[PDB]
Amino acid sequence: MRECISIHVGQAGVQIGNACWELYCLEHGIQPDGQMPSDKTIGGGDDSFNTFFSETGAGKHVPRAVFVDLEPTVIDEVRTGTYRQLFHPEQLITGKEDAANNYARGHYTIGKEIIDLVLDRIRKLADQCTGLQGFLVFHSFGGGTGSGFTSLLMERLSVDYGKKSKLEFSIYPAPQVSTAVVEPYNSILTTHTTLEHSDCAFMVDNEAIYDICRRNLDIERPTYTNLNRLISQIVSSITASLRFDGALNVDLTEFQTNLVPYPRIHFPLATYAPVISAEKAYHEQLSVAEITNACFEPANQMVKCDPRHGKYMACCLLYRGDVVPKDVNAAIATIKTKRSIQFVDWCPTGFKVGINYQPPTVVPGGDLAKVQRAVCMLSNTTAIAEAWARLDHKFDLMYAKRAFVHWYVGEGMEEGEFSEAREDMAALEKDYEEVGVDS
Amino acid sequence: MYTFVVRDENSSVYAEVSRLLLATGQWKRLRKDNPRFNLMLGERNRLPFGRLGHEPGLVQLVNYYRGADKLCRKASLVKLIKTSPELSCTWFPESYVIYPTDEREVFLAAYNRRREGREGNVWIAKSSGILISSEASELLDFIDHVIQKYLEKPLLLEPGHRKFDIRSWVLVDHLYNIYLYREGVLRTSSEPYNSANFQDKTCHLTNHCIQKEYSKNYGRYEEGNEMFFEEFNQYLMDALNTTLENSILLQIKHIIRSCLMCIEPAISTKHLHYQSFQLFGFDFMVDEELKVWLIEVNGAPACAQKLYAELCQGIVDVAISSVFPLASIFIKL
Amino acid sequence: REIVHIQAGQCGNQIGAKFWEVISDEHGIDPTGSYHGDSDLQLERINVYYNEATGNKYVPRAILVDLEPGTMDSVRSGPFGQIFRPDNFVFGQSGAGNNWAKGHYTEGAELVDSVLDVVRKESESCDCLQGFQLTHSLGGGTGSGMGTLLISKIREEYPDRIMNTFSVMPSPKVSDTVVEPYNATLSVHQLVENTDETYCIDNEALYDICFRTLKLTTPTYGDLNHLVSATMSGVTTCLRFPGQLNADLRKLAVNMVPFPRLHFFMPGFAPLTQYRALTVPELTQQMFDSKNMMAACDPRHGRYLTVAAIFRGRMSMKEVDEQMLNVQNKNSSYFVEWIPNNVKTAVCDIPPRGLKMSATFIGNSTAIQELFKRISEQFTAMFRRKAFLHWYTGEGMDEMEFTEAESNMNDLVSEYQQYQDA
Amino acid sequence: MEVIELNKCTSGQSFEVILKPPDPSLEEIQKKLEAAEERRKYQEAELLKHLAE
Ligand SMILES: Nc1nc2c(ncn2[C@@H]2O[C@H](COP(=O)(O)OP(=O)(O)OP(=O)(O)O)[C@@H](O)[C@H]2O)c(=O)[nH]1
Ligand SMILES: Nc1ncnc2c1ncn2[C@@H]1O[C@H](COP(=O)(O)OP(=O)(O)CP(=O)(O)O)[C@@H](O)[C@H]1O
Ligand SMILES: COc1ccc2c(c1N)C(=O)O[C@@H]2[C@H]1c2c(cc3c(c2OC)OCO3)CCN1C
Ligand SMILES: Nc1nc2c(ncn2[C@@H]2O[C@H](COP(=O)(O)OP(=O)(O)O)[C@@H](O)[C@H]2O)c(=O)[nH]1
Ligand SMILES: [Ca+2]
Ligand SMILES: [Mg+2]
Ligand SMILES: [Mg+2]
Ligand SMILES: [Mg+2]
Repeated sequence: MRECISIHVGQAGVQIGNACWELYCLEHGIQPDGQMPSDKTIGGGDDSFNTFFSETGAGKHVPRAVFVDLEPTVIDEVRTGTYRQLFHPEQLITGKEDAANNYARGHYTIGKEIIDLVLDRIRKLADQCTGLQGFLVFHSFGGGTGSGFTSLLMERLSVDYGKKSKLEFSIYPAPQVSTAVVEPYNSILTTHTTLEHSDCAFMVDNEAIYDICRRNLDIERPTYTNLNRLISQIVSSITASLRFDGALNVDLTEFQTNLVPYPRIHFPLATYAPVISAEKAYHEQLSVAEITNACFEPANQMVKCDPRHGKYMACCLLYRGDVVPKDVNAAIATIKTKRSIQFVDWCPTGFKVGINYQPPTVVPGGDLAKVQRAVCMLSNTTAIAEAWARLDHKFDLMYAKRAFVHWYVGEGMEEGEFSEAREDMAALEKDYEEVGVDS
Repeated sequence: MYTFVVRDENSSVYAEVSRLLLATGQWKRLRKDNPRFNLMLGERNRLPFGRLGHEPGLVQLVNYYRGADKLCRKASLVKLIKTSPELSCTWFPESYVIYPTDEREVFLAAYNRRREGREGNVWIAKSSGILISSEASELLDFIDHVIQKYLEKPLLLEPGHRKFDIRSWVLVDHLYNIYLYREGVLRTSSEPYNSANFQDKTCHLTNHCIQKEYSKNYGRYEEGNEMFFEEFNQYLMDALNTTLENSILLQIKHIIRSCLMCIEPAISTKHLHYQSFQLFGFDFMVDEELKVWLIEVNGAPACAQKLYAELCQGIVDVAISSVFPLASIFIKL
Repeated sequence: REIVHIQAGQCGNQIGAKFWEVISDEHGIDPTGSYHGDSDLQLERINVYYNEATGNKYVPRAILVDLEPGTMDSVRSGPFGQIFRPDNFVFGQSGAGNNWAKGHYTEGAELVDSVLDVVRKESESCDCLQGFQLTHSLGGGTGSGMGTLLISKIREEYPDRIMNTFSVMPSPKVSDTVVEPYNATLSVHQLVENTDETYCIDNEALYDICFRTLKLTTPTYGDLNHLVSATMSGVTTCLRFPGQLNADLRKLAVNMVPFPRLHFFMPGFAPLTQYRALTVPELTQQMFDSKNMMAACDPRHGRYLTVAAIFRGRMSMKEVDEQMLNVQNKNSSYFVEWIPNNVKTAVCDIPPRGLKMSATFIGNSTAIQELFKRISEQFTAMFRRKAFLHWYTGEGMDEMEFTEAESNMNDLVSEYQQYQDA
Repeated sequence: MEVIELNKCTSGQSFEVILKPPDPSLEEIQKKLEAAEERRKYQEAELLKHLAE
């Protein structure tokens, strides 16, 4: 058994982490006090769930997680929340004043003063691991801390844990969901500095989550709680293979091996179905064919884009619930005849399928209804480059006038890093075009 | 108030659509780079579909179907018909793609079979610069494109003993309804068809630009070498004892519906974050047996002078105002 | 996230007094500093503006400054006079005689160290000082001259803190002396360099609103100050109450100021003050209307660089988005297109006293140049003849300093016009 | 339409279906951070020099 350490940076990372660990505990039968009745190996063990939870002599199951934020208001809710007993204080790390939506402020100014403390709190979790696989890093693109400090942490993690894999869950900025004006700057700056340090990053566009909450959950004005509980369902589907017995995506390395043939193009698109409102009185349960077909609907993707006009490099189907391989192949065959599924020439036109019999778990009193089967599709599509194009264009509009640049230079950043980061994104956009477009 | 932007100043059709939108008093034009638009009249090349449909509170409509190039490129149209099971095909001339994958060997195989079989072996080469010849060696040496059987037996109008082609305008709205403008046009060659001189490309090429330049009896039979349906129908009745509808329009409607429905799953914006529509220009040939042949599909077509008003008004009513209501001339296929 | 409040001069202290009266009511603090509220939202961020004393007493983190005692005796006798920390009254006896030189160079210089001593004591008891806010006028002597001297000395001692001002611009319609354009031009020079955010409160706009909209034939300073305190309460709601996004003065500046010198904001408020609550469409239309701007500038004469909008009360947040998106989507020509999504909207459940809902507007518009053009013209009309200069040369100033301040303000105007054509 | 590598356990099963065959060092990081600090120091020294004037 090999351990995984989760790291949550900034407000978005912290609150999403709260939703994930709440869900993990429900899925593994762990109470808010940390106790786990079904666990018969008291104070130890090397079961599948032990990759995310350590065990104390008193029977408490403690997450292998670190929460870091440059100001304390968000992490103070964890310290006094429903799961206050779950984490111990060393795991919860807070500063006094945030990065004010400024990558340079979180990366250079404030990051330099707290980076060593974070690494040491991390080193203490690593010292408890017989075999550490790597890290799962949750953060926003747009936040000063989520962008600026995460990029610093990722650099140092590569220095202190070179052989270890690092995966990202990144929140892509959407104006519908409380964005700052400079978030395009922070997004490009942090993607440039983090690119060579991340093996596989799952981008979640808040626009997509927002619309799924309005459209499928019939929530007029989705809150962060609504958004995060939905995000945690997708995150749980992605990490379930690390926490339960299985044979697909059993270690972090397998994610890169199965989803990322070329290192720079390490942003798989996630699609989830079904999302059903809990307030919906009468509901008809969807089939394996129907939820699999929904994986090719843009309206169910974590990032809005059109895969029909890109090329696939890898596709993974992760089912949870009453699903048997027979029904999956039947649905796949049908969808092949009706959908535009173009793979790149140098890759097999295939699907790696994973089935976990336990149906998805839903937070009691939440917005999601219990369903008998669900699926998360991870596909590496060149179509996701549309999100880079949108972002790069907003960057271009402001940077042409140097709008707001003085805030970053004032924190010690050189203006050259803007063009350097942008040039890297231009190369990234070109890499996607070479891979998936025909002359 | 609805808002729109213009990104193709060289579009004659949408310059009139733009003009009409202002006259309604409920549409306001924006700068070409303002993202807060409801309607985009986009550029022909590299239209940024990836930036559409991400503006909160705005329903956004664009006048081009992403992926429709598959149909509107001569090379890709040939591949689309061959590799599409819904097309496989009796109304598209035998065509081959030849690079300067390639189909050289496959093209010559059929070419040789026709040669020994005594059948007419005249082909025409073209690209997205036209050569008509019966010697394969001359065709390939000119490319160094698509090679396509040259219809040697075209229906010739009388008097004049002259060639022609038919242009049909087809509008596809955001719901993927297929609307055929009930007014077409024939581009007529003013030179008598000479089947023994492919060197002179004036009685063989139907383009209005070629007739207006090289043709010396240009405009003799009809104004601007353009004959409209009312006249063409009357001619078919007088000369052939049939109607335009029965002899030709049934086939045109079939061909239009086959092409657009074939590619619908790939370009439909039914469940997309933005919506699309597009005006297409279908070009057909008619042979002496009154069989209709598809020649090409143009994705940014111009309109006949006397038809701009009616058609462009039809675009606003069917394609635009259907998504943005304000305060039939089409045949629904 | 503690803020230190400073109010200087007559205008500064009278407007400052009303501010503390209004927000003390919203937060449930009585004139004696005792909390008697009925909602935990009132105390969640109460520390941003108040200190806690023994007995659950709340004391404003406010410093009262003036070069004559008159106006501050009034404050101490006002309704909430007893709520201020007695040690935080800092005053002299000579006054500044509506003379920037006296506030900035002679009379004020004698008193500034005492003020910094009180500022230092307030800052040292802050868990993490957010920044400073100053209320003052630009047309007088103490608020204008000594007020900007204070800002310069606060920046020297706290160079990494945010400096925010509510600055009342003079107008001939509501004038005390003819040298107000001199004092205002000298002050704007200071503000352009040493503040991060300045709310331009134009007394010409306050008068027009009272006379034309509120139908007050004879507006008094009290009437003008009613509009200022409602505006101040509005543009500080996002600092004082819990919201979906936790926002402070530095995040405001980062999102509102695309270029360092262009940090002068036009405030607006609706409804202008009836028992009929307004609909969300009405609040949105009025808060963008020129007649609701606190700076006498026509927004249609320029373009918005950035906008912040705060909605207070129980309303449809969905309907708020629909109407805010409606304003930008139907008036796109007045928003610069090279700053995507430069209009941010916020909502606060707690409404201001006497209203079931309200809207506060904060605009960084290039039209604000009309305000500085106006002041520049009045300045030049006198300066070309050196009229009234002896009041200033008699305090050690020479004409060159006036020429520099004028040039710097005309440069500011050229900067706004530069981005209005971007 | 081949199915390969079918693995079954009590908690589920996985398989593959084929439809068609085919860094900076710690020192350098510290310099970056310290270089940014010096630039912030120089800018503040200029401000204080300007204020001293
Ligand atoms: N989905 C989701 N997005 C969030 C959440 N919280 C913040 N965001 C998004 O994150 C972006 C802002 O980043 P934050 O995480 O709030 O900022 P930060 O990392 O704390 O850094 P600071 O600037 O120092 O506060 C915006 O685009 C928000 O929409 C959340 O809980 N869920
Ligand atoms: N297989 C064929 N048989 C007979 N004539 C043909 C033919 N292929 C092409 N032509 C003639 O060549 C002319 C132009 O061929 P082409 O497909 O390139 O149109 P074009 O693209 O050059 C201008 P347009 O957009 O109006 O069609 C047609 O008008 C037709 O008269
Ligand atoms: C131009 O866009 C923006 C404007 C303002 C803000 C942001 C923004 N993107 C932003 O993210 O932080 C601020 C902040 C804010 C608002 C209003 C306030 C205020 C604020 O901060 C303390 O103080 C005085 O009234 C509105 C939005 N809110 C979250
Ligand atoms: N809005 C408002 N303006 C004022 C008030 N008092 C003075 N002013 C204006 O401020 C300027 C005079 O400055 P003042 O504050 O009285 O002088 P100071 O005491 O030296 O700072 C003139 O432009 C007045 O119109 C007030 O209570 N409210
Ligand atoms: Ca155990
Ligand atoms: Mg934060
Ligand atoms: Mg054509
Ligand atoms: Mg006075």
